[PDB]
Amino acid sequence: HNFVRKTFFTLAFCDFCRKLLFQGFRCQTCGYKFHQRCSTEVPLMCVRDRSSSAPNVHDDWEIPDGQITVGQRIGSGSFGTVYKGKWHGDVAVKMLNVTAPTPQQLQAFKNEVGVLRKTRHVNILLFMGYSTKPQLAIVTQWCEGSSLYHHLHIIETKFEMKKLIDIARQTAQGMDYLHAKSIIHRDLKSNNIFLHEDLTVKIGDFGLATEKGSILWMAPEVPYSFQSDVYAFGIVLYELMTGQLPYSPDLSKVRSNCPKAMKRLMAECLKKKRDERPLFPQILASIELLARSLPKIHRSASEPSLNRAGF
Amino acid sequence: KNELVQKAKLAEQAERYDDMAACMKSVTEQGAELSNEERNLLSVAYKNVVGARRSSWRVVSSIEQKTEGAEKKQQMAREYREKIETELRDICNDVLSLLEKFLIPNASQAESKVFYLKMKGDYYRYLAEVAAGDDKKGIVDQSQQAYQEAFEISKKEMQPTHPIRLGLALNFSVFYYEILNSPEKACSLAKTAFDEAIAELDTLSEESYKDSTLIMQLLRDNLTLWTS
Amino acid sequence: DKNELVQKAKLAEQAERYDDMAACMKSVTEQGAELSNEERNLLSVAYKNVVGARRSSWRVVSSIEQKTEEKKQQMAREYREKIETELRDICNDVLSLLEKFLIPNASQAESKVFYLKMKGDYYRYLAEVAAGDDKKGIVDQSQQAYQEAFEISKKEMQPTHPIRLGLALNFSVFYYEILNSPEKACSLAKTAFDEAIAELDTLSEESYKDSTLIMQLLRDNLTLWTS
Ligand SMILES: O=C(c1c(F)ccc(NS(=O)(=O)N2CC[C@H](F)C2)c1F)c1c[nH]c2ncc(-c3cnc(C4CC4)nc3)cc12
Repeated sequence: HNFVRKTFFTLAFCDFCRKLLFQGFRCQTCGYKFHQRCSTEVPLMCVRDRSSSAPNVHDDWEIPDGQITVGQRIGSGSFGTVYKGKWHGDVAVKMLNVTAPTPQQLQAFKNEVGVLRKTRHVNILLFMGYSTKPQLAIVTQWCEGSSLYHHLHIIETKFEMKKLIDIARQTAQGMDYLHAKSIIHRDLKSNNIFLHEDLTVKIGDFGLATEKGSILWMAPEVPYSFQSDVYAFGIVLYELMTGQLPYSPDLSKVRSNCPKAMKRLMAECLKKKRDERPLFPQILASIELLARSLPKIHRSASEPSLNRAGF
Repeated sequence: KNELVQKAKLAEQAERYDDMAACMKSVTEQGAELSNEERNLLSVAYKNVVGARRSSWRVVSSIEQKTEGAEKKQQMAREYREKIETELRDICNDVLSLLEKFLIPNASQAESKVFYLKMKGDYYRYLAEVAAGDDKKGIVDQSQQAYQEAFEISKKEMQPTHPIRLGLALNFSVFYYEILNSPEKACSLAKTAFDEAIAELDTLSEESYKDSTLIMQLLRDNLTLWTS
Repeated sequence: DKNELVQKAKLAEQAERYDDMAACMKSVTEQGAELSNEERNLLSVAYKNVVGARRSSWRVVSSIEQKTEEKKQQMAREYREKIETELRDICNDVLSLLEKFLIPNASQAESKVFYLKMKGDYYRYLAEVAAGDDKKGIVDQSQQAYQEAFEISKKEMQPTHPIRLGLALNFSVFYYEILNSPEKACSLAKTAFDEAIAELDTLSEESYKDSTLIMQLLRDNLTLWTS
């Protein structure tokens, strides 16, 4: 490594302890950052504390039977099936298996509706209602663009590097909200990610919290924790950058034009132990650092300055 | 004038804050109340212009107080520090005169007043680190009046989880710990604001979940540090 | 006095404020005496960061205009010119300093390569900004200086030397990025990597971890260029 003094505006989080960072060093090769306090213990295999202040800032739900038109079975699994339909316009329907639940199951369904009507983040799939009369179902918005899994393997080749990163940015910006609401999305996968219009990502399959072919996206420890979701997000990154499917994944497969800042970000998320992994508030921060540096440090490498720091 | 607003937006992306601030100041001089977007630009502009000097001063002052005995060297560092401080002072004074001349006099709603007053309470806490002698006490007293005044309006008009209120507790609590050297008086203010937002957590909203949850991490970080 | 100004410049190294760092070293050079190697880096890094700020800023404002294409862009245009008119002044002051004071009194091997390579860079930085006709006049000058240093260096410097590889790295980038000659640039770097590694032990403990960094810079450029 070769480091330099750096004072950070906007936001940053030390790569060692990951607390808010305002004045420290960084590595010019990879962009690593750290406080002076923890500099003495920074790894070298390159492949009087003070206080911090304020940083900068930038029943009617139910649907009676027969109102919803039912189309063709798009897919089935878990404990239900998905159909396209029309109800006040285009809609999608998850038909759960049970038609005559027990009161305990119904109340569990009642609580889930109580939760699912509160979440209204842009990067999650909009909730439109439910129905118990014909069968247990939840009505959502319909996204024309198929799952992200369909856009890498069936129709593909339509992703620039900037757009490729932006998809993993909105994936974390939507899963940060699911952690700020204390919901663990157990089964994140590229097939649970959708693209509505002009590529606006939407996350799904996080419902059925009360009740709650996937081998690739299952975490090694999968068993459930916030750390487990980070690994699943790590695997989604691998498919994006490499353009392939997983199978550790070979990081070398990544494109040439993706900077090493993303190389290190992905490596952390795929860390074997739960503890070492970052959390989504920080992942969403580095990826917005990695996104501010595309229109700025696109180049063929020049000459760096000699090491101007010693620890 | 929107030309100034976009010029500042251009300047922020280019990362030229000394030019960004010169634009937002020209907006504030026009006598109209800033929107909550223009208002949040004036905060980012000046907190980066000052944040540079605070960083320069905190390193020069540590170069001094080191290598004891080398009088000729320690004479050079000493004279350099006081050059930074005068430049640092000129910024804080410009901010404070800007608050008290245009913004605070015309802050109608509670949200704005709790906002501008906290700024006033912040820029005096910056001078209290630079000044010395009777002037330090003359400044530190002036800071407390602004922090206290905003705190009263916040307790009454704004929700527990609102980031503006939840940040006034963070900056005010620090002022008790560092400037006044009163850990217990700081901890009580920190713990009180922390729990009130935890109790009424579900009032959190899509437009403020990330901003508010960050400050609660900063607020919790200081508590553990102080109690360490 | 010179010794005083070196300290007053290393006070801006730490705690940044590189605009003050430039003023100290600039006056140091005007004395006419030859700068020591340590005193030579301070003038290098003092300007490396003053221009590096406008280079980065100019790129961002450039990407914005290309994306908006419109009174918004009509104003964003004049702001890009504002950064450009600063890069011109910073480059001119280094070149005049190099031409009038440093280069004439070099009188040593490593010094001659250093100043000419530096003269080469600060002409290239004008190419990235200048228009067609001005680019051609600027592009030629960056090559004469680069070539002239390219001659002295290969004659006199060791097989491995940070200044030797640093000139090959910057000269190839000039070909690939300014002259659009990818194979012309590819060969230059390829030989530099081969020659240096063939005799890597010519380095020593004081600079091997300094030169080895440039070798990774050369290898990565080829990998990007081979793709
Ligand atoms: O699958 C669901 C769905 C659902 F309908 C209801 C519930 C849940 N889960 S939930 O209850 O957890 N949920 C969390 C947020 C929400 F509020 C409730 C679902 F996952 C879809 C919703 N809209 C969609 N649009 C398009 C596609 C689609 C497109 N292309 C293909 C390719 C094969 C061709 N296959 C499928 C799938 C859905």
